[PDB]
Amino acid sequence: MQQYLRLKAQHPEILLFYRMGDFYELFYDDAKRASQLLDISLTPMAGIPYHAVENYLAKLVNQGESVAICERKVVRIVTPGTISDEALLQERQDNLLAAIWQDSKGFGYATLDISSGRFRLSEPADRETMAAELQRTNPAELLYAEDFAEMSLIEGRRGLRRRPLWEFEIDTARQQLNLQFGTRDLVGFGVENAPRGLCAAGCLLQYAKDTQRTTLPHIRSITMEREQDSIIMDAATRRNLEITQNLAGGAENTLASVLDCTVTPMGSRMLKRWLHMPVRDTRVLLERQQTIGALQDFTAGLQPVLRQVGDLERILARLALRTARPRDLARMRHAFQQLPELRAQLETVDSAPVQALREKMGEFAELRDLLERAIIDTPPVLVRDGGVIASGYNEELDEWRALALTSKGKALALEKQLYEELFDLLLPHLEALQQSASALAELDVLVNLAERAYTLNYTCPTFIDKPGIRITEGRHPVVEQVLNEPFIANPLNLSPQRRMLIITGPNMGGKSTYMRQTALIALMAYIGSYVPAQKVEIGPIDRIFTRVGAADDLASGRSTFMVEMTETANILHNATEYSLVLMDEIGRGTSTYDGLSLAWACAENLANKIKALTLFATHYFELTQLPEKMEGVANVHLDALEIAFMHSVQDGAASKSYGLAVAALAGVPKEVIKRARQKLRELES
Amino acid sequence: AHTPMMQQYLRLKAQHPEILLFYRMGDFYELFYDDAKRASQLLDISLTKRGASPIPMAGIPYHAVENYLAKLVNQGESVAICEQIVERKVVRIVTPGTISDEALLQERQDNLLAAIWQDSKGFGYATLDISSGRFRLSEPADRETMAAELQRTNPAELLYAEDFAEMSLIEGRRGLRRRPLWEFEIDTARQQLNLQFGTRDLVGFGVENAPRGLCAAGCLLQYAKDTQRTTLPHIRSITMEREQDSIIMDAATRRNLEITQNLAGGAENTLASVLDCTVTPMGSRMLKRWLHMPVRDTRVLLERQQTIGALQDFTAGLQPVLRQVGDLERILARLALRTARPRDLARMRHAFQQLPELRAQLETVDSAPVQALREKMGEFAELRDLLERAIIDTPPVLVRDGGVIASGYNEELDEWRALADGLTSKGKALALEKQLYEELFDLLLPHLEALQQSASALAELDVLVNLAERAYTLNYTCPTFIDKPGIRITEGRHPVVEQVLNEPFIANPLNLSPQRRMLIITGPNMGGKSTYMRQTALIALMAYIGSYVPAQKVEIGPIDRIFTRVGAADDLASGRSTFMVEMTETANILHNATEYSLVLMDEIGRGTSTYDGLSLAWACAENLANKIKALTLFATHYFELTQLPEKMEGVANVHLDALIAFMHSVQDGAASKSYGLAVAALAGVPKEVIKRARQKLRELESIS
Ligand SMILES: Nc1ncnc2c1ncn2[C@@H]1O[C@H](COP(=O)(O)OP(=O)(O)OP(=O)(O)O)[C@@H](O)[C@H]1O
Ligand SMILES: Nc1ncnc2c1ncn2[C@@H]1O[C@H](COP(=O)(O)OP(=O)(O)O)[C@@H](O)[C@H]1O
Ligand SMILES: [Mg+2]
Ligand SMILES: [Mg+2]
Repeated sequence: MQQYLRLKAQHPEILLFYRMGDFYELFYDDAKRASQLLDISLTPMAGIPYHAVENYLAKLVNQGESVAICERKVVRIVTPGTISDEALLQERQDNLLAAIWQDSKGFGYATLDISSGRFRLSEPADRETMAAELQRTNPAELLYAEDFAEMSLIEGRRGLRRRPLWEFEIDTARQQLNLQFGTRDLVGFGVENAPRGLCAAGCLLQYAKDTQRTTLPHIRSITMEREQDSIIMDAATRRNLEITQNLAGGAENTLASVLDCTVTPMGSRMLKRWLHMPVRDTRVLLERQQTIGALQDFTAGLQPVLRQVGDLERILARLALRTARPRDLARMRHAFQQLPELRAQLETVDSAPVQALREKMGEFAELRDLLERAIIDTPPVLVRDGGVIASGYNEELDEWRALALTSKGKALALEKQLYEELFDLLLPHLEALQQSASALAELDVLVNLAERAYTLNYTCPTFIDKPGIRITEGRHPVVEQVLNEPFIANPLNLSPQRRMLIITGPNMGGKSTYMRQTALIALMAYIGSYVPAQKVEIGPIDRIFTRVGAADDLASGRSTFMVEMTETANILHNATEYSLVLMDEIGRGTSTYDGLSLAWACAENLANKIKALTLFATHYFELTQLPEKMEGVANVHLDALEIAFMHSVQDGAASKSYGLAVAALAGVPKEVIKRARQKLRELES
Repeated sequence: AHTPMMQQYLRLKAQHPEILLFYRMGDFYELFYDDAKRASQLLDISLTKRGASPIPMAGIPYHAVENYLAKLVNQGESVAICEQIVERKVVRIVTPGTISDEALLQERQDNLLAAIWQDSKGFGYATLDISSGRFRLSEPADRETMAAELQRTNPAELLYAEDFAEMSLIEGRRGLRRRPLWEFEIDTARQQLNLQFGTRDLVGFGVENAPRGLCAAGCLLQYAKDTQRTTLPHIRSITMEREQDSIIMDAATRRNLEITQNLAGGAENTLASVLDCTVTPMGSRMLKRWLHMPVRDTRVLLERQQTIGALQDFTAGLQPVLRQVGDLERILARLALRTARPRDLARMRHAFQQLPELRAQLETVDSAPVQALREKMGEFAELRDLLERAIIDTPPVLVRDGGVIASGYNEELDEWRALADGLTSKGKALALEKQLYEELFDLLLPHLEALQQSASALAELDVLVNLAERAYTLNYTCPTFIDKPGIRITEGRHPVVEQVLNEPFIANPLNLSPQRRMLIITGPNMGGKSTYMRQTALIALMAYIGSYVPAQKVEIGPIDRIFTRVGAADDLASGRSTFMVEMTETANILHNATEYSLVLMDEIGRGTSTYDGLSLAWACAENLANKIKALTLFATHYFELTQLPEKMEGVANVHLDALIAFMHSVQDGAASKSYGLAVAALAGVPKEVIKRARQKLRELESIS
């Protein structure tokens, strides 16, 4: 098997499936590794059946192992982060391939999603910023330089690939990006000025082309992300707020669950991206609020029609690579048929953004006519053994079928030839189809947000020039849905005159909920959707900081005081007058004298020098003295009556938080409580 | 009104009112009317319409049916599949609780179908595994006990009474099915179980005495029988479970110890990750079950400890041969239900070939338990012989069109295959092949009782060989048992932290006795106090599973229950603040504690005003030592608590120390300072902030 060895030499570290007869067979060391990973029988030869190759590949991709498929040439390389096929891919989640580079100046980062074609680059300078980017992106595959100095960040990620220095060279990168984009200058894209990002991008493009083994028609643009453009949240802040996953790792009880009712899969993925990155620019937000208001009345008619369209973004990418299935094309014909009705309903409503969206969608009538002649309504799964081309598209194919094994073979050859030509006719308009899919996806997200607003009484928010937040009748999006009992509503007022509020309250009195609600409303205003309150006035916000969830991590090697203290440090170092900080009790883990001393100091610094908008929850009642000392801090108290909880914020400072009464509600035995009351009376005495 | 074919669909739908029906027409499975609309939303499929007396139609192809079924099962939706015999009958119902097919199932996880029945006397519960054949019964009288049992079992599908009072426990669970009261009947249940297990009385099983359990079990067996649509040969026994037999762990305790999943829901950094590297899938699941339930009886543990010692030398030879056997338990269940694919029969031939070599290595080793495991496994040479003649080494995936039968298993099939090689002959060859495949199922069925026993032994051997290899690599030692409850540990190391820490791990000894039941542990922050308390619990659970333990020598007294109160969390859904979640856990310990139990408590009184927290802790400690009299480890940062041992009998103070550089050594005495500000500086708090904090602490102490 010298031929296997020579091909293996080309790809030494990647498992190779060699197609012999009807099976793909690994050999030698690869067979041993495969038998352990896929539980196959190690006869050294290990075999995978041709029909179920996708199922096995899915297991290897989850593991992170690259596979090379050989039909002799290697047609393609399948890797985590570079997969276009439906079975490996996830309906409501996306795969990102990333490259990281380190220079003396700083870090360079690039991310490409193969199916959407979205290419983004950035240059994080601090070590901390790179970590936050790595977490939000969650790249499936990371390509890194051999000399990377800090390998602490890269080791956790799955599918790491080590890269040689020559690939990251800047001069080759500028030339390569220019050829694919087709622009002599990257100045129009805006990526020409920053060298480190371009180096990472050149490597990513080179690797992607190598794995795909074909031209990439879909990628036509590159973009740069900057800190001024979006609100910044550290990974700890993101997890505590539970935007897409709860603290225990589950889908339910999340802001996404309340707001995601989208009919199409592409809408769902897009909503999550919008939720993760709040957009600071007021102009895009104003257009979004207006489109939502216009379509609120017509939402019911549009939701059934949109569902039929389905996800087209993925289908277009498969068409670009010429791997599209017969079923994929048929789903597209159905989507085109839905486009005329959508346009008619959209024409009646009159608003400038909505009309533009209607124009972007298009009708593509000529293409639909071609598909209706070209494809049968029920399509056989395999083109290789299928009657996918319908009768009447081609006179010759019909003649061969009527003549009907030479006739069958000729017909089969003709059918495949016609199928390939079909890709060619559809290719000239591929940019137009790609533009439409983006427009339809935006519509689904916007219609869904409108329906939710009507059902749950949401209200549009108003932006202001100075940074401040004012709310009337505020209701938490998640807790209100969960509690059967009526959710009491709490107002909020924050201004440069009153930046900080110290919330002191009885246990189980609603203090944590009030703080989580304020942050969640601000994230919603900046995604441009409606806010659950009677009136919202919101200023500019650069960053959101949350210190609400307490845990100690063994993998981190950190105790609970340590995890809490690390988070306080990030806030003190990176806070800005624009950012909003909400924090829970400080020094809970350690002894009382130390905890009070540390908390008084952190609060004084945040009010006096950082000047950020802040909400502070304290069980230490000495801290209520601090608002008197410093301007810009005020006291607000949640209230409860004995025990029954009012759940309503009032001005003033709470005293005598009750723990023993809460313990009785918990079920602690009465005799234990009786001794405790006696002990407490002694301690106070 | 409707067309005649449409009428036939309507009649079948009438039989099954609330479950989606896949009607197979031509090469596609089609759903109609309301079913089509629901399927299109759930399976993301098109909703075309065909016109007859405006019919909604949704279609899925035959090849992708398996992929589609998986999506519905994970969702929790039952599907009924109908194939035309002309008349059509529902061949099977696929439901979340019972799955026999490989794709829907997970290799290292198992599916439990459960029934809960409620009566004034007490709750009744039963659980059935469709693949293992394991049937278990229970009667947990307390509401708390039922909830903990439900969490450990985690049933995929739960069947409940229409009038069940405690709907909340049922709420929050996937797959709930409401059931009519007539099915949960005691007199009928006794008759049904007796027919299935072949016993006139249930006394031998020991389930005859329990009335509530019998009713729940009767509903489960009947439901399983209908969904499958065939006799279930594999279930052969029902076993009562009792509180005395196994150590009892509350649901919060299992999460804090992180035996199989971490606080954030991930496999990494768990005791199972450190202790599990088992070659076979069946072994991995068995170890997880053993880890969840620790066996109180000393005699079973002693047989296990001996086996681990005997095979430590021979583990390297045994590990490769075991991997080749792989999973046979699941393959056996499919053979019993007659749903097995041609590949599964070929996989079986491979495992039988591995049994002879394994026996030779085992024979030389001379230990009484080891010899017993070897005899149970058997060789099964005859089964291997017929399988080898029957199947080609490479087997085509589909029986319907296949060369799966090898030449010579049947002379007649060979004659047809040759004639076809030389449609009518090909069809006859295919028809004969299907008949032969069914006959092969019949030949293997009589030996099913033996094969099931063999599979259990191989799974047991694999857990044991893996435990022995791990013991040599990480230097584990066997523990010893004493009649009076007590804990004696020398040079103990936490299993998980030591593996993940690059630096060397300091080792700490421990002594707990009836004379000194409660130890109060006080130390500086980042000083190792929490790791030590977790270390004691993990060694105890490992001793009771019979594995070697990570310490130089361990002496252990009997323990009825383990209580863990560590970690801080709040549940927005259950509407409890952190202080309440902690207090609910403390209340469970005070109410259910016994002298034999072990209590580990971490920082009780956090999350509330200091005076209140201290008072609650003083009372909880005093009550536990004076009345409950259980072994207690109490981590704390309140230094008033250290004065208590002088006041009461059985209480001692032990302190971890650090000079900040952390020594990490446990020594007798009480530690005065927690050193919080210095730990903050290590974290990265800005120096100016630390300097202000130091000034404040000095001011507070000076005033006092
Ligand atoms: N015996 C030991 N040898 C080496 N390292 C140890 C030892 N004990 C603990 N450590 C390390 O020290 C760290 C202390 O963790 P742990 O959470 O137990 O401290 P702690 O006392 O709980 O701190 P805090 O009270 O501030 O939460 C752990 O991450 C562990 O890795
Ligand atoms: N405004 C409110 N109206 C109704 N229920 C509320 C309100 N605020 C909080 N709750 C409920 O009270 C519980 C306790 O509030 P929480 O803030 O968690 O306690 P704590 O203030 O001690 O942190 C929450 O789980 C929530 O379900
Ligand atoms: Mg809270
Ligand atoms: Mg701790």
